[PDB]
Amino acid sequence: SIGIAVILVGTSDEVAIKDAHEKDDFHHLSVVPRVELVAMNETDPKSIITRICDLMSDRKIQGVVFADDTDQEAIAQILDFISAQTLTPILGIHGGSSMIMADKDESSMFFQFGPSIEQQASVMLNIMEEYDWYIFSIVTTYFPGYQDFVNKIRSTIENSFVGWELEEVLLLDMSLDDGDSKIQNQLKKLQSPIILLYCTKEEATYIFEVANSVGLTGYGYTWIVPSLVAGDTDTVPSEFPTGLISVSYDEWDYGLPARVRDGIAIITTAASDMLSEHSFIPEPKSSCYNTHEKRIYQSNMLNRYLINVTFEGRNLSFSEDGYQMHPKLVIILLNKERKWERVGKWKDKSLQMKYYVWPRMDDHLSIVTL
Amino acid sequence: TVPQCCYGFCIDLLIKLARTMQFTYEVHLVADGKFGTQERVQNSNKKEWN
Amino acid sequence: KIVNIGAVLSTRKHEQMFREAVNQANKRIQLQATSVTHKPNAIQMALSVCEDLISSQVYAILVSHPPTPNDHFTPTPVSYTAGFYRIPVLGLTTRMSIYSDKSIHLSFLRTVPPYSHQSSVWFEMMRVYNWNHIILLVSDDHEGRAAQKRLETLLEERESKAEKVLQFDPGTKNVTALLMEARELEARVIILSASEDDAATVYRAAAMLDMTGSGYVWLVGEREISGNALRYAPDGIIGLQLINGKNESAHISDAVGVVAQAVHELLEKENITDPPRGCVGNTNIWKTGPLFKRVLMSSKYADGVTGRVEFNEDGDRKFAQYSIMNLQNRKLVQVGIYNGTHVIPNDRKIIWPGGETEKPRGYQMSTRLK
Ligand SMILES: *[C@@H]1O[C@H](CO)[C@@H](O)[C@H](O)[C@H]1NC(C)=O
Repeated sequence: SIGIAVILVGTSDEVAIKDAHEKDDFHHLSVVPRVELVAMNETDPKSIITRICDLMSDRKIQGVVFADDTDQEAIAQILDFISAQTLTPILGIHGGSSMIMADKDESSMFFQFGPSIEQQASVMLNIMEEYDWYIFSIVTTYFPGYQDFVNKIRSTIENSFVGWELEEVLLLDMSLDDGDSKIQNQLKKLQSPIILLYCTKEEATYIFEVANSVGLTGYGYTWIVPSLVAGDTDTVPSEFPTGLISVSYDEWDYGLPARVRDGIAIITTAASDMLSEHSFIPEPKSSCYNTHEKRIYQSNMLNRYLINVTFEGRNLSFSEDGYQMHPKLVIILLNKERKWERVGKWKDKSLQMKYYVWPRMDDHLSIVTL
Repeated sequence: TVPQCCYGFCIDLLIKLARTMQFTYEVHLVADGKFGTQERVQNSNKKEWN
Repeated sequence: KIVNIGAVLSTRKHEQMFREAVNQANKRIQLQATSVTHKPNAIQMALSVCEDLISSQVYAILVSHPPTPNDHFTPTPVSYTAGFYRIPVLGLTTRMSIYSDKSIHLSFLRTVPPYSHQSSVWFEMMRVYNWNHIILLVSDDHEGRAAQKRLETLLEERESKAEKVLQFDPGTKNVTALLMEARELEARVIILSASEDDAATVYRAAAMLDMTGSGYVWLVGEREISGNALRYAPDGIIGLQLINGKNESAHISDAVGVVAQAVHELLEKENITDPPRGCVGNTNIWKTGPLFKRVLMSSKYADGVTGRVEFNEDGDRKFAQYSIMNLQNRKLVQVGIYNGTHVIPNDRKIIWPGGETEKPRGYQMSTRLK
């Protein structure tokens, strides 16, 4: 009899979600969970605070799953703030709540659906050895995770039998005033035909425009960007160079209805296995105000068990940093009419591309030998 | 670990150094039996000698 | 035009002093005052910050420590709530080192330096007293790591590593094993960085192991002097004291003096837009605040009532004043003054541990080798 809340933002097929909620078989474990579908606008952090406070004070909610449709980044930090301050477990399955943060608080209670920076770098390195692109350079800005990104490649390519060649790393700052001239001047030093970028959408567009002023976005240059650069497939800034390669979370065939059921199953099985063995379950005084003394009962055991679950032949174990540790990834490409096309799929360190040779989009000759 | 006996070219050069430099010593063998190189451990940014 | 400012204080007298200060600064562009009290929980702080940000549409917020001793968790909601909309916040009496991370706190500045910055006082005492062999004893926290990192960066300049670094888990009741290892080393100068409650545990073990007699030198910080640490503390310990770190009234006056300098120079620029007063309404980032923080950080205050006020490229106070204290006969007497760059002792004499009156060698060369 654990109270689980479901939150949707903006327009969504709520009736479809309600219909697909009753699609799991949980009769082999005493859960009898409660489901509460609530919808609200994207007004502000204060509305979010009030919403979770009122819901928790309404009727004994023991867990929350949060969904979203916007591209906001600070919403993940806000939800982590509530997660740390009040011990209720919440999950971020879609939208801006799925964006990765700098780091989780030690006492925080938060898990997200999506790969980390290290896993994304490892994935995008495989794409470069499917096609023998051994010459590349790295350019990035000041973001919570920039060092780890470059450190991952530096650690991976230093001990390899493949011949990796790295040509300089740039750590340009976009917050400087009148530094655009210096940025443009230092962008001319790039010579490798493969460029790796680590930025956010706005400064990604700014950098793309600056580079197009130099002009190295036209024929013999290829750019690879992580998942958060594109962010949402529907809108294109139109200053993105044609032929851009990006990695993204699998959303085409991983419908929102399955995510809610998966999160509910994870929460229910974690609570059940923690309840049965320890003969205990936390049902705190469900009031959002006056939580200074609410820390009487520790709930870290639930946190300790939330990182190892499985159901319906699937692995959903989380990581210590709060990421999925085993996601499903896809590779998208930008074609002439601005749109993202699904090129390849990645799973369990194994890459599976739909092409055998990269299409070119003369002084390129064929050679035959024996 | 068990006590053992050691002698050779390097052992009696240490004895000459100790007498001239007026110090007292205790000796032991290296645990892993390696001269030493720099490696990386368990997916970390640090790099440490063995 | 009229531009108002806001602040977060917890004292009626402090509110009256702020009113007097703003009235005086009006005689120096019309600026008003808006302040509120403190709540016993953080979510109330966040909601009150957003509600009162909507009420006045201020450009900056001043925050000081409450009567609470720790003063660590209290500033966190204000920083997040302000940071979300990108509005600068001036911190007055915060010493925790977490607020020095730009990624976690995008908009936060310091009026006083962090606890971890008081390691250049230690570096200068090592240079004037020709000490080259020290033992660094720190706790495994974010506070200890920054203090360790600063000391190793400073020492690496001369290419003189610390002899050894020992880490103990926070909130422990057994440090005998750690202290035994430090007693079999060459150095006799010990630097300790921990909390007041935790430091007293180390002091009792040190006196039991006869590590507080003649030939030993202890260098500690402000936390290791305050609290119940003086109840269990051997004589001759050299501590530190901030010149005006406990005077919140002085910080309020000069903090207003420097923000009023920026507000004069902020409205004299093109493309300036008032930050939105739509707490509930707006989820966008104000274009004013990346440029505002740049000029605010470089706004070198000519002269104030607490000395020259400047900022490094981290939003931290520069050129602070420290008093080198000394514990003799259960009473502390001041011995020297460090004006940021040099140490000038007074006519008072120094009593070293064990009752001797002579600088110690701080070294005991061993004649047995491994
Ligand atoms: C600080 O101490 C130094 C010691 O050499 C002295 O020259 C200087 O006048 C003092 N005051 C200031 C403001 O630097």
